[PDB]
Amino acid sequence: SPDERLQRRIAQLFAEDEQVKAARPLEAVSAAVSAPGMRLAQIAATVMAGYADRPAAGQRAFELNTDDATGRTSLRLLPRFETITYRELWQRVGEVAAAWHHDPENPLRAGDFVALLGFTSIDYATLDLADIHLGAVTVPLQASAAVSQLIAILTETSPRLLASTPEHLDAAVECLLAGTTPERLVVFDYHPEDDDQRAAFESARRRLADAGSLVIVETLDAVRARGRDLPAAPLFVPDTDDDPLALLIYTSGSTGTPKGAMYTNRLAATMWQGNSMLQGNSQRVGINLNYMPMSHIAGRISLFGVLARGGTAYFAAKSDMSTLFEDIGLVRPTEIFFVPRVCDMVFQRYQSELDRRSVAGADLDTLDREVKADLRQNYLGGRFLVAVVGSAPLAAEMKTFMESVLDLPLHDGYGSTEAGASVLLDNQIQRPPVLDYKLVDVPELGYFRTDRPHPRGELLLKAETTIPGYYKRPEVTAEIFDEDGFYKTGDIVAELEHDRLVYVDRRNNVLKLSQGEFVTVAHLEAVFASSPLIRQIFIYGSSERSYLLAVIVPTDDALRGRDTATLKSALAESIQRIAKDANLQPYEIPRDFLIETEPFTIANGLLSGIAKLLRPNLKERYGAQLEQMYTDLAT
Ligand SMILES: Nc1ncnc2c1ncn2[C@@H]1O[C@H](COP(=O)(O)O)[C@@H](O)[C@H]1O
Repeated sequence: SPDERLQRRIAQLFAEDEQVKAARPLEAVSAAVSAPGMRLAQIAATVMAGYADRPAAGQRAFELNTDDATGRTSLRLLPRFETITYRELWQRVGEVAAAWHHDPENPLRAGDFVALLGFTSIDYATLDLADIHLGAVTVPLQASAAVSQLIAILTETSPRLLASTPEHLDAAVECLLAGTTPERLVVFDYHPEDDDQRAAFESARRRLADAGSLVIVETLDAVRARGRDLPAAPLFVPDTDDDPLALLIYTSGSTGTPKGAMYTNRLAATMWQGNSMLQGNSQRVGINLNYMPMSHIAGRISLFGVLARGGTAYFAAKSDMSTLFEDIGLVRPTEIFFVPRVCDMVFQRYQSELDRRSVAGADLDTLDREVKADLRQNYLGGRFLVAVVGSAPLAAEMKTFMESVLDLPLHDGYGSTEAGASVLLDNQIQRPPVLDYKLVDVPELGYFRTDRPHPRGELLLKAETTIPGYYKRPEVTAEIFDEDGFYKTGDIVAELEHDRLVYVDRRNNVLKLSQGEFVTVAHLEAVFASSPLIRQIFIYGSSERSYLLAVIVPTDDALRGRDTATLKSALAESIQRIAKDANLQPYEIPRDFLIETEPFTIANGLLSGIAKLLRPNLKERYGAQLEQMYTDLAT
C-alpha cells in the first residue's frame, strides 16, 4: 500500500542512518516539557539541558574570498553546513542574558520590549531565546515592511533594544535617526571581514555619531563577550496565575498595515508543546530546513518545534529562497513545511527536466517516473518521513502532482496568526486546540448555511490558541470578535459534515462578476499554477466587468524563442488546457492578461516573507494598467 511502502523507507532509515537514529526525541525530556506548571523559559531550559550534547542548529559554512581585481573581500558560501550543540547555543543565550540582566548602568527587565530585524539564524535564535530567558517581549520585525511602518511599530512598542542584520542596518538607522526609543543597536549575523557588511556597520555607527545619537552601536559577539564575564542571569518564570505578554507577531490583514497579534507566555509555549504536526508534541525525528522568517508564526514553529524534539534546525542561507533547494539537498530533512510557492518551484524544476530529457529515444511515462524519482531522492534529499503544505491554498492538481513526487501524503494544514497553527488538518477540525466553531452566512457573496451540497459561510472560531487581540489596537481588536467570543477568520469554508471543513478563499477575494457569478481569485491563481508555462500569476477582476484579467510572469523556457504575440497564444492555450482539467466555469478563466518578465519578489514588495502574493501591493502596481486593458477591450 502507499503507507506500507513509506513505512518500509523509514525502517531502512532507522537501520542505516546514524544522524537520524541519534536525533530521536527522548521520552524523558518530552515528559518533562509537557509537565503541568512549566512556563515558557523553563521549557527552553529543560530542552537545552536534556539534549545538551546533540547538534541543535546549523548554518552554511563559508569562506572569505578576496577579488584581486576589485580589491573587495566577500563572504562566499560553501556546499555544507556546520552545527552547534544545545549546550553551545544555550551558553550563547546565557551570555546575552547575563549581559542584558547585569548591565552596570542600563539593564533590561522583564516586560521590556526588544525589537529584532532579521531572517532566521543561529544569532536570531540566540537573541530570541535570550528575550525568553529574561521575560522580555520579542518584537520580530518583518523585513518586508517599509521604514515608515517599522517606525510606527517602534513608536507603539517602545523597545529598549533594536537588533539588526547588516542587510537591514539601512532601515535600522533610519528608525533610530527618527528618535525612536531603543538605547542600543545590536548587529548580528555579522562578518566584519566581508567588506559590504563592514561598510554597513561602520556607516551605521558613524551616522548615529554624526547625528549626536546616544545609541550604542555594538556587535552580538561583543555583547556575548561582555556577558561571558558576568554572573549567571536569572531565568524568568511568571507566577502561576500570571500570563504576561511574551511576543508580538505583526500581520497585515486584508490591507498592509501591521497589527501586533498578542502572544502571551502561554501561547508562545504552545510552539514548543502544542499539538500541530510540526509543533514539538511528537516523537518524529526533526531534522529540518528552516527557510521562513522568525517574524512569521511558521518560522517560529519550525524552530521551536524541532528544538522541543531534540532535533537539529538548519537555517537557509538566504531569505528569498534563492538557495532553498541547494540547502534542502544538503540538509536532507526528515520533514518539510511547503508553502505553495515552493511547490511551484518543484513543479518548474520537474517541467524543465522532463522537457530537457524528452529526447527521441525516450519512454515518456517511464521518463516521468524517473524525473520524479530524481526530484525526490536528490533535489529534496530523499529522507522525508512527512510533508505538509500550508499558508495559502494548493490546487487539487498540484497536490496530486506533489504527492506523486514525494510519494507520501501532502498534508494540508490550515491555521492563522490569530487563531493558531493547527485549526484544520486535511479538512479535519483539530481538538485540541479548537473548542468550537460555526459558519455565518455571507449574503452579499452568496454563501449561505442552506447552500447547494454543503453549507457555506465565514468560519468563526473558538480555540485555546486564539490571541486576546492586537497590541494597543482595541477598536481593531473589537472587530475580530463577535458578541459571543468567536474569532472571525475572514475565511470562507464549506461544511461537509461537523468538524470537517473545506477552505474556499478569503472573504475579500470573493468577487461578483457583472452577470452575477462569484469567483475566488486566490483559488483560481492556485489552479493556474499547474500551467507549465506560468512562473507566477496574479489574477484581477472588477465587479463592473464580466470577466477576469491576469498579470502573468512566464517561465524562462516559455519565453525562449517567442515574440509577445506567440508567447501570448502559447499561454492562452495552456490556460485553456488547465481550465479543462480543473473543470472550471467559463467565467473562471482569464480572458486576457499582461505579460511581466520581472518576477514578483520580496524585494519589489509583491511577495510576503513567506512567499505569498501581497494583493494590495499588486493592485497598486498593476491596477491602472489592468483597468486600462478592461477599457481598451470594451472599446
Ligand atoms: N492550508 C491553507 N489553505 C488555504 N489558505 C490558508 C491555509 N493556511 C493558511 N491560509 C490562509 O492564510 C491566512 C493566515 O495567514 P497568516 O496569519 O499569515 O498565517 C488564513 O486566514 C488563510 O487565508
